[PDB]
Amino acid sequence: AETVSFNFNSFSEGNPAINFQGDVTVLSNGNIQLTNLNKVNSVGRVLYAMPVRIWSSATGNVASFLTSFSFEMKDIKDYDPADGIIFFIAPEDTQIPAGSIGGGTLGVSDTKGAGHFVGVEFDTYSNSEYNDPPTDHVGIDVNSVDSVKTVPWNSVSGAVVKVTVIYDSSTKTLSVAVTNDNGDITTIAQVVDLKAKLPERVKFGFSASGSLGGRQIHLIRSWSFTSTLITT
Amino acid sequence: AETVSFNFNSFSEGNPAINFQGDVTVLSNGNIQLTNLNKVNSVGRVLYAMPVRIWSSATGNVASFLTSFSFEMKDIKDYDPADGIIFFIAPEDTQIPAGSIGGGTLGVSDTKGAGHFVGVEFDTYSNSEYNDPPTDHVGIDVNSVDSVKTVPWNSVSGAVVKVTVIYDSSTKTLSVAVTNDNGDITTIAQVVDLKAKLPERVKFGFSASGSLGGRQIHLIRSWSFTSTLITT
Amino acid sequence: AETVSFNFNSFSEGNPAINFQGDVTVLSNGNIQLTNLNKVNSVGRVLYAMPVRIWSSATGNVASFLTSFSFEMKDIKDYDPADGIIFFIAPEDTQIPAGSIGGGTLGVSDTKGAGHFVGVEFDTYSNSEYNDPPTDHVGIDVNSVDSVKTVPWNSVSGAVVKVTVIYDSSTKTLSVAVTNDNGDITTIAQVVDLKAKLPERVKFGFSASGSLGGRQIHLIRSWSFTSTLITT
Amino acid sequence: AETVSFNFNSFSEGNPAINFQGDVTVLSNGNIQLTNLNKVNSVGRVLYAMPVRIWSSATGNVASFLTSFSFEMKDIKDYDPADGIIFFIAPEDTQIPAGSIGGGTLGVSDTKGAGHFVGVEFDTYSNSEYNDPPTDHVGIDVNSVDSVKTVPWNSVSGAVVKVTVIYDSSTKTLSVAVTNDNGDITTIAQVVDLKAKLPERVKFGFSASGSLGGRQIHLIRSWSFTSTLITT
Ligand SMILES: CC(=O)N[C@@H]1[C@@H](O)[C@H](O[C@@H]2O[C@H](CO)[C@H](O)[C@H](O)[C@H]2O)[C@@H](CO)O[C@@H]1O
Ligand SMILES: CC(=O)N[C@@H]1[C@@H](O)[C@H](O[C@@H]2O[C@H](CO)[C@H](O)[C@H](O)[C@H]2O)[C@@H](CO)O[C@@H]1O
Ligand SMILES: CC(=O)N[C@@H]1[C@@H](O)[C@H](O[C@@H]2O[C@H](CO)[C@H](O)[C@H](O)[C@H]2O)[C@@H](CO)O[C@@H]1O
Ligand SMILES: CC(=O)N[C@@H]1[C@@H](O)[C@H](O[C@@H]2O[C@H](CO)[C@H](O)[C@H](O)[C@H]2O)[C@@H](CO)O[C@@H]1O
Ligand SMILES: [Ca+2]
Ligand SMILES: [Ca+2]
Ligand SMILES: [Ca+2]
Ligand SMILES: [Ca+2]
Ligand SMILES: [Mn+2]
Ligand SMILES: [Mn+2]
Ligand SMILES: [Mn+2]
Ligand SMILES: [Mn+2]
Repeated sequence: AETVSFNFNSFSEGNPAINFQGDVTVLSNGNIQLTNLNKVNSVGRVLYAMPVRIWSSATGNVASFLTSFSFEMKDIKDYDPADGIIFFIAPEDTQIPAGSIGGGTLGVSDTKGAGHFVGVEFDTYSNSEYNDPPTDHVGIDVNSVDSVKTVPWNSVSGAVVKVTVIYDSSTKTLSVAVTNDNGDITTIAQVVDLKAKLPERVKFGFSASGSLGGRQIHLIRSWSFTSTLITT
Repeated sequence: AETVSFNFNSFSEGNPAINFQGDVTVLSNGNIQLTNLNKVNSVGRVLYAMPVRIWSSATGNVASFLTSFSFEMKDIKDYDPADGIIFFIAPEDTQIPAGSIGGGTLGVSDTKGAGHFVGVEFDTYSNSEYNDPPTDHVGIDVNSVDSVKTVPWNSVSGAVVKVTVIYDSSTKTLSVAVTNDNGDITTIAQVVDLKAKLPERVKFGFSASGSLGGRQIHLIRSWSFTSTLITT
Repeated sequence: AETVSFNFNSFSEGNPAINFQGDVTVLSNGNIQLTNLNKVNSVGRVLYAMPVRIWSSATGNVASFLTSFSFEMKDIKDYDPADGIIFFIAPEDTQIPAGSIGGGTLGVSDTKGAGHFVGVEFDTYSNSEYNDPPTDHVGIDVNSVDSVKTVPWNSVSGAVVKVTVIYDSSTKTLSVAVTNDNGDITTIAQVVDLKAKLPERVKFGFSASGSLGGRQIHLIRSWSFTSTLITT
Repeated sequence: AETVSFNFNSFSEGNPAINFQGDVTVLSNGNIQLTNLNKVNSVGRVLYAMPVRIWSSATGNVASFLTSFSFEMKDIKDYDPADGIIFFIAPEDTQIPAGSIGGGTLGVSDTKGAGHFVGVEFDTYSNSEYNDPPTDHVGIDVNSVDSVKTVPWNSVSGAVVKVTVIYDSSTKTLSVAVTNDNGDITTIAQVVDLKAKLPERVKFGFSASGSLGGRQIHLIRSWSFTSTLITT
């Protein structure tokens, strides 16, 4: 079995294991702040430096993975708390879209909301152009921010949210369990064929963004990950 | 929302929140030992005392849950390491089958391997009578120990195993992530309609068993659980 | 070469290869519980029955050794989690100090913290009388519980900790590597001359203790050992 | 704390986590064969793809590490069993020396035996030009194959050897424990200042080589590694 596993309880600038793209910043307390509160259309993304081989062309096997992380979003004054965070899986050469407008693209797609990635979003702003639900929500995105499936949710300012994600290679099911701070859990599951949507080697990470009038603190506090590919 | 959540880092024998059935015994270190090493066809089960309402007849809503626990199985001399542990969901009036032969029934079914429950088994012995796979395995059981679906696994004596289970009400998907001792993860998922297989109120718990020649240490070390039923 | 090697994956009460002193008790799962949770100044120790010859008077040779074990400490209610575990090397006639007060003496020293032994401690309580650091720590003790050298550490209740110790005869260096639950490793090393501090034949083992208000579960789960003395 | 940890029980071609350099080959059983038995001056090296940051320029902290691996060397007919294996730590841009003559350079140094690396060698051939001891031996190399310190050892054809290495940041002590096939352990320790000899980011790996007349099977069977840098 081919297994990749890591665990970050705090992050630091200068760690070869992590790739920073955009307005990312590592705070003194170990937290990663994804966007710059003073920039227009700010976009920040952090990825695990090492590419993970999620499926094999030789055997046709797809890996299963278990990951869990925790974030926090907080309101800053005079601005609309937007736009949110997205845990994504993209090709190994992934870069922030060329003329990114930040905002509702969450830093992973273009103006129409298209991109090459699969991910779980925690959207705090309703962009009608992307057919966003009228409330905050968690959604599964497959090559687009016009979510394949969404579930109502509620982002609480200053609250530490915990998430657990399991992807079963067999059923190709991606399930998410979000534990809010009030104790209640929110779940969403969807069948996604990683092998048909992504290349053999990909990179996992987080991305967040804002606009001109929408800005808020997007923090990543911890992240653990484990994937196992059955080699034959 | 109607939420039920508990967390046990250690168990104790005078806890009204726990029901002991069979040869269960609480060791001095807080662990629960499910079977009696010196009893033939030994069977032991532990259940959360309070019935959890998983579905409503009024709204037709089914609850979503997130639970994780860790156990350890260890070999004892001169005996075949058998038969295994099962995390199960059963009617609130659940009792050890009358005249249980222990062994391959895992303490939840009758001689043919039938019963009323839904669970995830960690089977360490191949019972051809229940169509068991030729290796150790994790399986999803629905009213029978002839698993609806199994995945090969490997039970390491004296190793602490961690499991995480997520059941998404919408897709009715039950997914399991088992983190072995060597870091490798094993997963299995299956669509199970709790509302059609179980009553409105059920009890969650664990069960293990042995035979005449098959006996081993079955321990439960910790258990956290959280379920949320949307009431409206 | 004169080599002594053994490996315990589980312990049992009628084993002539093991000496039990004090409140030691072997649980049904194979684990050794060093202290009695109901006794006031409780002290329990377990030693390998056979004396190991660590140095020759003939050829001034000292033995090199590689050992690794794993333990678990857990909080019990209403009591301060104290006092800790110590892996020690002592004269073959070693016995629990006469009139031992348990507590910060860790079962190996007198009231002032003096004794005849060398060992690695995993201290979970700061005894100012022994100049203990203000946090949990691992320390190297040479004839006293006022550690020659300490390193900060963190004891996690119910966590299985693994340790590996290497003593290099040439450099007389004792180095320890503690693998926390967390994945993080802690190390400490110190030059200790076994030949000048201990006699030719010694006994290896573990010891733990508690006080009136300080009590917790001290468990030893496994232990392998190999020593080689060059004879020529 | 910044921790990096991985565990390989078997290797595979096409794993992004591993860099193959030279005549390396992944056998069908999962073992890595470092040298080509049919090539003159054969050299093969395998490295962990991701650079590990061993020390910080910010806080003058150095990381501690614990690693253990197992190898096997086997005689092939008509050839001198040479030249050995070396576990090394080198700059992230490390490549096989231009114009390497294999043989006694072990694939990490030039003709004089100089290079930029720190490692532990398991030398099976006495090269007088590098002041090699007259017998097989384990040695600690610091920027040269003219070992800083060596200890006699004995390579047994077809025997699986296990090694454990601990580097304690504080004392800057590197200690090695080699468990031979017959149960006897061999140890060697040396104070090495990684911060003064190596850059902030390095790569860990293995290297082996042969000559025209000296060739043998050099295999790597498993490898686990964990390093922790105190960030603060
Ligand atoms: C100066 C100003 O008026 N700018 C806003 C833009 O910020 C706005 O874009 C959206 O803003 C919200 C937050 O208010 C979200 O971030 C959303 O994703 C953005 O699309 C655009 C469109 O409303 O219009 C005004 O210019
Ligand atoms: C004395 C002896 O040989 N008895 C065995 C039984 O223990 C055995 O029952 C099975 O035993 C295995 C372990 O070996 C499992 O526990 C299984 O569930 C049991 O059914 C029966 C049937 O094989 O036959 C021999 O008696
Ligand atoms: C009931 C109670 O308060 N008793 C305590 C003692 O337990 C205590 O002894 C020390 O206790 C700590 C744990 O809190 C360590 O075990 C220490 O080694 C013991 O000396 C004594 C002295 O502080 O006094 C109060 O009784
Ligand atoms: C055909 C033959 O005679 N070749 C040898 C060389 O192999 C030899 O090189 C050394 O070989 C030994 C093993 O016998 C080791 O691999 C050593 O490191 C090599 O230097 C050279 C020098 O002895 O000369 C003869 O050609
Ligand atoms: Ca949006
Ligand atoms: Ca079975
Ligand atoms: Ca103390
Ligand atoms: Ca040589
Ligand atoms: Mn959305
Ligand atoms: Mn089965
Ligand atoms: Mn101390
Ligand atoms: Mn050499």
